[PDB]
Amino acid sequence: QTPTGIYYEVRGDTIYMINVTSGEETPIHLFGVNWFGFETPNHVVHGLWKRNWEDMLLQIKSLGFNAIRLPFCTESVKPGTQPIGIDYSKNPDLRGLDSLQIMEKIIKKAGDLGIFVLLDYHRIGCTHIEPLWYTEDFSEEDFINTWIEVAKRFGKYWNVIGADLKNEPHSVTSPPAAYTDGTGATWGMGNPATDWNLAAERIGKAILKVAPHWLIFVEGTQFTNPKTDSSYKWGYNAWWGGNLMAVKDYPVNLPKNKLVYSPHVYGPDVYNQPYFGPAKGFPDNLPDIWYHHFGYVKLELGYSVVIGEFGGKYGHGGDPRDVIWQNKLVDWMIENKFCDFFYWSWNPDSGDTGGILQDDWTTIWEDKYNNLKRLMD
Ligand SMILES: OC[C@H]1O[C@@H](O[C@H]2[C@H](O)[C@@H](O)[C@H](O)O[C@@H]2CO)[C@H](O)[C@@H](O)[C@@H]1O
Ligand SMILES: OC[C@H]1O[C@@H](O[C@H]2[C@H](O)[C@@H](O)[C@H](O)O[C@@H]2CO)[C@H](O)[C@@H](O)[C@@H]1O
Repeated sequence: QTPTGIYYEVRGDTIYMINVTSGEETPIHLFGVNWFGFETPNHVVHGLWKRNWEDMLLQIKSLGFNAIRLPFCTESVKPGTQPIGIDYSKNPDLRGLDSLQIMEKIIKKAGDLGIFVLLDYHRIGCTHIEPLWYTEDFSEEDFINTWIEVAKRFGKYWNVIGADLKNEPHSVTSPPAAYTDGTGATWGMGNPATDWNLAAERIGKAILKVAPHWLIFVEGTQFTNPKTDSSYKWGYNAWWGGNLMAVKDYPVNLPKNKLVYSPHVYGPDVYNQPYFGPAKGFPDNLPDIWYHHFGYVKLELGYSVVIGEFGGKYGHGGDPRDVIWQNKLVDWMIENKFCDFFYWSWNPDSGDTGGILQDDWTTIWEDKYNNLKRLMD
C-alpha cells in the first residue's frame, strides 16, 4: 500500500523499490551523503549563502551519489520557522519560504533527479543531540506526534524512503551508572524508560500506520545492557548510535520487510578511541571491531545494515591516521558487501570531519572522494 505509487521493502539484506503502476521491482543501493543544516539554528541545509540549492543537488548527483540523509530538528518541521543563511541573490526561488517549504522544495527536486531521501530526526532542540528520544521538556508522545506529522506530509513524496527514527541514542554517564541511572539510552534492560529497542518498535509502528510504504532505519545506542557490552573487549567503546551488539538477543520488533539497522562508525578525527593505537594493531584490528559492534547483523543474522554516518578529514588538517582509517573501512565495506551508506558530510562545515566539499563549498577533496567512490564502483 502507497500514497505515491512507490513502495519500499527489505528482502533479505537488500532494499527494493516497487512501482505499483508499471509493476517494476528492482533492488536499489543507497550511495549517500548527509546534507545537514535543518537540525541547526540556521533551520536550513547549510551552504546556501555560497551556492544555489538546485546546483548542490546536481553536483551531488554528478559525483555518483543517489541518496541524501537529511537531518532535521523539531522546529524546522513546523510551519513558520524562519531560515537564516541563504543568499537569495543565488536562491531567488527560496524568498519568503519557511524552513518546511524549503525542505519540501528540495526533496521534490531531489526526486526529479532520482535522489532518494532518508529523513533523520536528528535533534529535539536545534543545538545538540540528546541522549534519549525525549527530555524533561519534550515527551515521547510529542516526539512521535512530530514523526506522525512529518510522515503524513513527506509520505507523499515518492523518493523519501523512510525514517531514521532518532539520531545517535547514547549515554551521558558511565556504566554501570549508565544502564540504570536513567540519563541515557540502553538496549535490552527490559526497561521502557530507556530501552531504545523497545522505543523503536513504538515510534516505528506509529510511522508505519501513516506511511506503510516507508522503511524504518534504527540506529544503535552507545551502551546496551551490561551482559552484552561486557561480553566483548571493546563493548564499552562503540560510537553513539554505533552499538548493535544487542540485536542478536533483542531484535527490534518491526516487520522484517520494513526494518533497516543503521549504525554509525567513525575514525580518529572524531574520537581517539583506544583501539586506534598502532601498538594495538591499528588498522588491522578494525574488521573484527566493526564486525562485533554491528557488522554481524548483516553477515551473521542476514539483516539490511546501512551505515548512517561515517567520515573524517582524511588528513586535511586533521589526524593523519584518518586516511588509513577511511581506506580500511571502505576496503571492509566493499569486501563484505555493505553497499548502502551515507557519508558524513556533503557539507565542509563539520568541525571534526570536514566533508566531501572543501571550505569554498564548491570544489571537492579529490583523494577523500576517490577513496569513497570505490563503493560506487
Ligand atoms: O559518536 C559520535 C560522537 O562521539 C563522542 O565520543 C564518545 C564516543 O562516541 C564513545 O564511543 C567514546 O567512548 O567516547 C566519546 C566521549 O563522549 C565524541 O565526543 C563526539 O564529539 C562525536 O560526536
Ligand atoms: O550538526 C551540526 C554539525 O554537524 C555536527 O555533527 C556531529 C553529528 O551531528 C552527529 O551525528 C555525529 O556525532 O557526527 C558529527 C561530528 O562527528 C558536527 O560535529 C558539527 O561541527 C556541526 O556543528
